[PDB]
Amino acid sequence: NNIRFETISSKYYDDVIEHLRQTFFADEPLNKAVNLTRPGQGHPLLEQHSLSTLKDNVSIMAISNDGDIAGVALNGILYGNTDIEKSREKLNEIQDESFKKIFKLLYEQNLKINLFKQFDVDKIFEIRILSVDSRFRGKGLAKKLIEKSEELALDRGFQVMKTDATGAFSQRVVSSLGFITKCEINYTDYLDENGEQIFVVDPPHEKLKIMCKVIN
Repeated sequence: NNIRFETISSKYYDDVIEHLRQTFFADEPLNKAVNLTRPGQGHPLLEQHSLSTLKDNVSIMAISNDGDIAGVALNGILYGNTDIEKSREKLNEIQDESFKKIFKLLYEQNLKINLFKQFDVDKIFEIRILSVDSRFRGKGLAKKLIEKSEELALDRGFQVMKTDATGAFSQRVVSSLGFITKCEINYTDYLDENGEQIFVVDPPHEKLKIMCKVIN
């Protein structure tokens, strides 16, 4: 099209969450592996998290001439001084078994690195969701969304960006933009206390990679 990129404001939150319900949530490798939701259905915890993220006012949408959401990068701000009981309490608090499996894997992997210390920063710009509507694929929008995200991050004074990339496509995009893998795990190697694979994921997804880029 003539696609436009904009920071996502509150008037677009509903439109964005609907885009996710329709195009993203059920297709995400881990969500799909544990049958977290169904196409179009959404999920209260996923949506609560996405709304909280949106309110950080650093997310980007690609929007078409007729105002359709072509794609989004939902980005959040992580602080180095955030309490370390925060996550491990919620891990205990969740009633959704499947969601808890996902939360647990991401928490565990994040324990293995400390980017705040590694790069001496008090805040990090986190790419949380990268999503492009099938109608709009092949236009390079995923990569452009991350490029615009970096532009905004730099403008807002960030020096480090981070993403916990669960899928192969987003991994390829961020790799192509200079992100480096700091931590990784193969889904086939991640087993429960009873010995079976916790996430059986569809090809081409193979690994969870925690990836980062120094931008300033």
